[PDB]
Amino acid sequence: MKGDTKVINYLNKLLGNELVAINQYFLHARMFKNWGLKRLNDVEYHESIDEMKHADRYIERILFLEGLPNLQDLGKLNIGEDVEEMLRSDLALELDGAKNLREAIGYADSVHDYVSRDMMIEILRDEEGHIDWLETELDLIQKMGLQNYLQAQIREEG
Amino acid sequence: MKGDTKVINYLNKLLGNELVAINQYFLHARMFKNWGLKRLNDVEYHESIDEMKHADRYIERILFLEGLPNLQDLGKLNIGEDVEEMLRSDLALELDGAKNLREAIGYADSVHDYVSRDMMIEILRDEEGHIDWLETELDLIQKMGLQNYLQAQIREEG
Amino acid sequence: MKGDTKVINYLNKLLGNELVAINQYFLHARMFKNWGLKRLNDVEYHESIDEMKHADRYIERILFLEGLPNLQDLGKLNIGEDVEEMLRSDLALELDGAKNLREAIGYADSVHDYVSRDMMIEILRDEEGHIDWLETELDLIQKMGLQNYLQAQIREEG
Amino acid sequence: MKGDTKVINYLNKLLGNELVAINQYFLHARMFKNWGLKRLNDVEYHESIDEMKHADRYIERILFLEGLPNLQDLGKLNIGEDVEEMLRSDLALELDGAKNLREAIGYADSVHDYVSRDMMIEILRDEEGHIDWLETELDLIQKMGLQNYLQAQIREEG
Amino acid sequence: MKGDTKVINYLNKLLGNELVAINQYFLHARMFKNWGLKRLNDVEYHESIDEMKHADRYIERILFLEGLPNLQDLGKLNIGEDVEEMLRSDLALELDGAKNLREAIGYADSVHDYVSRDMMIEILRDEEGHIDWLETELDLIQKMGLQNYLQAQIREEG
Amino acid sequence: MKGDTKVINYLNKLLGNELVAINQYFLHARMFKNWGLKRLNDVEYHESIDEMKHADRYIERILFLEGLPNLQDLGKLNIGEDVEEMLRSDLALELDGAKNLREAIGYADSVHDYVSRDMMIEILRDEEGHIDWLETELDLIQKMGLQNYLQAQIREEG
Amino acid sequence: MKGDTKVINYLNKLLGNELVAINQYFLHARMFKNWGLKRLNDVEYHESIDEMKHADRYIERILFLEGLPNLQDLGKLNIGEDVEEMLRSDLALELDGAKNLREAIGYADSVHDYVSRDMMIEILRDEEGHIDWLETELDLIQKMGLQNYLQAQIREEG
Ligand code: HEM
Ligand code: HEM
Ligand code: HEM
Ligand code: HEM
Ligand SMILES: [Fe+3]
Ligand SMILES: [Fe+3]
Ligand SMILES: [Fe+3]
Ligand SMILES: [Fe+3]
Ligand SMILES: [Fe+3]
Ligand SMILES: [Fe+3]
Ligand SMILES: [Fe+3]
Ligand SMILES: [Fe+3]
Ligand SMILES: [Fe+3]
Ligand SMILES: [Fe+3]
Ligand SMILES: [Fe+3]
Ligand SMILES: [Fe+3]
Ligand SMILES: [Fe+3]
Ligand SMILES: [Fe+3]
Repeated sequence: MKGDTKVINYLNKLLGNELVAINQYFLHARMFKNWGLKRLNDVEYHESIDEMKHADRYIERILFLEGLPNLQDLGKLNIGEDVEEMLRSDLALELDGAKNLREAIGYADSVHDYVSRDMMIEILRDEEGHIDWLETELDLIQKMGLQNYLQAQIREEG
Repeated sequence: MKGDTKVINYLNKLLGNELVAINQYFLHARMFKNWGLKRLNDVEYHESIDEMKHADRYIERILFLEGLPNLQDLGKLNIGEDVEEMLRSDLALELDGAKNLREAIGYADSVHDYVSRDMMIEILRDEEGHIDWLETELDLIQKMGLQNYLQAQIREEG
Repeated sequence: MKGDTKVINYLNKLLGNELVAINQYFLHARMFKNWGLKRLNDVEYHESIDEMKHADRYIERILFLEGLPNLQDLGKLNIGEDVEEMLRSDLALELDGAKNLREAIGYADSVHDYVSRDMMIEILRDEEGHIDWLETELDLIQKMGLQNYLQAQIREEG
Repeated sequence: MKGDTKVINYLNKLLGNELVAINQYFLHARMFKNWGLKRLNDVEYHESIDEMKHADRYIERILFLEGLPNLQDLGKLNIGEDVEEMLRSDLALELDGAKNLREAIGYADSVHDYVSRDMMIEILRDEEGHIDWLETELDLIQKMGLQNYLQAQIREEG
Repeated sequence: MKGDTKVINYLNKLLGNELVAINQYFLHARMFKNWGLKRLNDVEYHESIDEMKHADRYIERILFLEGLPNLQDLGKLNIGEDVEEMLRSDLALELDGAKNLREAIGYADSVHDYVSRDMMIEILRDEEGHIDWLETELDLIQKMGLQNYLQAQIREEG
Repeated sequence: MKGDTKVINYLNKLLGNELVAINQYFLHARMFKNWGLKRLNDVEYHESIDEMKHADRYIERILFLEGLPNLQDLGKLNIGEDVEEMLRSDLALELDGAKNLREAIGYADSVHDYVSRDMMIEILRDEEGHIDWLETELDLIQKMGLQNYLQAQIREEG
Repeated sequence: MKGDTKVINYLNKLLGNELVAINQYFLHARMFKNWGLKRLNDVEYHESIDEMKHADRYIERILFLEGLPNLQDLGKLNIGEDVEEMLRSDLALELDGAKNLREAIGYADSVHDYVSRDMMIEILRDEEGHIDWLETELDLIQKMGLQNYLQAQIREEG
């Protein structure tokens, strides 16, 4: 079904966001794993998979809309060589993505692409979940100090 | 069954106590949850529910006694913006409630409202449980430091 | 995540609505129970619990949004000393709440707080359920007369 | 298999009858449901589905007979704004349908379309079931009064 | 609960759309079945049932909104005497329905009938599913030719 | 129980029809099987068995009616050396049988042998099933071509 | 454990190969899915996941070797707007990857990085599997024609 060009563009933009998150989240995860921070690996890993699913949703939607998914262009990744830096990177990435989503959502509404709008709101709902988690962890680092915090990541959370 | 006016008054007073505890305990719980202190959330939550049950007991008793439950008037809540402050608030709230209970109990005895008396003693038994827990937790914060204590609240206690 | 001030205000307003419903619905329930109207007790009770859940959703959202939940200020409760009066009170309360919701929803949309918007729409969906139920019951009182209607409430609906 | 034109015509006529019943029965059902008359909703609903099945039988038979099912032309629906009026409408609708069936059956016999005849007799058997139920219900309203009758429709019949 | 007149009108319009789809989808299904195209029968049948459910949702909503469902007026059906023609008819019907939905949705938003809006978006979500399916099938007819395509419909898809 | 002579005669005539169908259907089946057309073998086989059952019904009825079943006289079989020819043979055979049935049925009615009549109508119901299937298959051969059609007969239809 | 720089470089190169395959394979998959070619979707999807796993193996190895995984730089993707073109693209991609692997393997051997060598040989073993499948499929398109081939991709292979 032919979709709005501007909409399809937003979709690809959003898809681009996910593609970046996938890679960042995944690398961070294995870095945590490499460092022996199992708890953190599990989390990041999971979040990474969620972005993979969000991306799949985007790709399928664009395709349905008879558009062309853009997986070629990859945005800048901001790794970080320490736990807090990494969490702060993700956070920043998430905040930006949310920013784009809200813009895209408002647009879909005006062009009456309600099915795309709803999809994005669902994804936004998820993103805000990643946001909360990341902020809460960052706050804990500060509250209990890094050494205790890291001690808390060595074992998998049952 | 027509009950003693003075008794029904004590009941409503006690009910008022519970109504305040419900809200305080519940807010504190979600605040802990928001902060990532699962263990603390679970506890506060549970205690909050206990208050809700106590209140139900009160409401039903007053109604049986052909009185009028008072849910309109809500006492002052003392939140607190930090773990210890919050626990200290609850503690203070609990101590006061107990104080009222003892007064109410002694009164019910004199007016021969033994069934109300026994109910209140049961509830008192519970409250003192809340008291012990609270004191114990406050003592622990002091004993191991806040950073270790907080670190201990992150995971739910299986 | 820092949220829109105006939004957080609406949230607390809505939370205030629920807090009132919780108390009204709960008292009415036990009043019905006291009167031997099991069917009615079960219903009101259930509805009361739903408002408790709606309130929890509000509290957590405000907290996430780095705002301050308001459980201190309690609106006016309108009890009623008879079945129909009570149902009419609830109805009125529900209608007002819905009115506020629609206002809040429209606002969240404009400020692009889509996740809050969606939450509220879900809650609205529920509220309208309470509305339908209450109207339908009120219509039946009139249609079969009070004596038959009350006869219909003595036993729990399987 | 090429069928008798006149027969196929009767079939479509009968199909038309069913199409009307489907809509009437279904609307009445939801109206009852809307009014809180569960027992009545269940019944009407069920009857509505039966009509849908009858229609399917008709459609398939006409098609087999290499004819053209007529779903375009919809007869007059007679709703009714009250329980008895609605039941009386259905009754009237059913009586007419039966009238047509008998005519169609007698005709199929003469043209030797025995397989169509038998099908219709089966359907007739069903319709007369709808008839009995309807009459019985109308008689009951009269016998116990509308208020008692309505009171009896609130709960689903286990 | 009294609803917006204009909204109720859109609802009935949408209901009218479904009523047409029900009949078209159902007839096409049995036509496919008559032709020995099981796979196609199953699909159309299923889709037909979905429109029946969508219609039920509409009817109940209008009723709740204290409006009058319109099942009397039936739109034009466009059958088609061949597989592709039939699929193209459905497609066209679906596209139009979606067109109406988007209009209705945008309107409900402005009048603040958020619960109706959300319902419609859900239904729209479904409709677009029918759309995708129908386009994909039409594309396959062209890609593998009719004779192979029909060969592919004789057996039920497990 | 002594039955009408003329009726018993029709019965034997009908029995004769079945005896021919049994042999034709069975031979065709194994021919299909021999050719590797499993799907077709299964079908023909099944149909062949149905004829066998029909015959049993006839034999038992005639015997009950104190008549003499005629299994000695076997009508002309029309095999055919190709799929379509075979299906066309069966079709012709079925059409004739139906023709006889209708005649027999009408007769049983006049002589008041209602139990025989009903039996025959049941059997007729079955035969028309064989008819539909046969026509449908012949239509498909034409529609998709013989090569695609044959390709579709190789595997058993699960 | 500090690893050979040149080795780590090969690893990242190989990782880069996988990153490209992930995206290409995944997009192709959903494109097939969008087109209704389930069988093809399942395959591509699976292959896409394999690439994801291979990449994970690479990332973890580089990290262990105290190197820096490179997920930022994404090679050129060659989509293709038709089934054969897509399969040919993948094939080409796979052939190149294998080419790099063999080079990397031979190198690891000389530098005595046997554990990396073995890992790569395992991955190579997998890739050659992807290769065979691809060639086989391309050969089949040619052998049976595209129309028959496509017809064979519609249903998932149980
Ligand atoms: C601060 C406002 C309140 C909040 C946020 C709240 C919240 C809750 C929640 C979330 C539940 C669990 C619901 C479920 O999962 O099914 C619950 C249960 C309950 N609440 Fe409340 N509540 C509040 C006030 C009250 C009041 C005033 C009463 C009246 C005494 C009350 C009585 C109850 C009862 C009887 C239960 C059921 C516990 C059980 O299952 O045994 N609540 N509440
Ligand atoms: C007034 C319009 C109609 C409405 C509102 C309606 C509604 C429904 C609903 C809600 C169901 C149950 C679906 C489920 O839960 O899976 C159903 C089933 C069904 N309907 Fe309809 N329908 C309508 C018209 C028709 C027509 C015209 C036909 C064609 C004869 C038809 C044929 C069927 C059939 C065959 C079933 C399946 C029953 C079974 O499971 O055996 N309906 N309908
Ligand atoms: C042309 C000669 C016939 C052949 C080659 C034939 C073949 C068969 C075969 C292979 C079976 C399945 C046996 C099994 O696997 O259990 C069967 C079943 C049967 N046959 Fe025949 N048959 C013939 C004639 C007849 C006749 C003349 C009758 C009498 C009416 C008859 C009545 C039956 C019955 C009642 C069954 C059991 C059906 C069931 O499974 O419920 N057959 N036949
Ligand atoms: C083109 C971008 C990508 C897409 C669209 C994508 C998509 C997916 C999807 C949909 C799943 C299944 C999720 C589930 O159902 O739970 C998955 C699994 C997975 N992905 Fe990705 N992915 C992409 C890139 C990557 C990358 C770069 C990596 C890093 C090497 C990766 C690693 C994984 C892993 C390890 C799994 C789990 C497989 C298992 O369960 O064993 N993915 N992917
Ligand atoms: Fe995401
Ligand atoms: Fe995210
Ligand atoms: Fe208490
Ligand atoms: Fe307490
Ligand atoms: Fe609520
Ligand atoms: Fe409510
Ligand atoms: Fe009927
Ligand atoms: Fe009927
Ligand atoms: Fe629909
Ligand atoms: Fe549709
Ligand atoms: Fe037979
Ligand atoms: Fe036969
Ligand atoms: Fe690989
Ligand atoms: Fe590969």
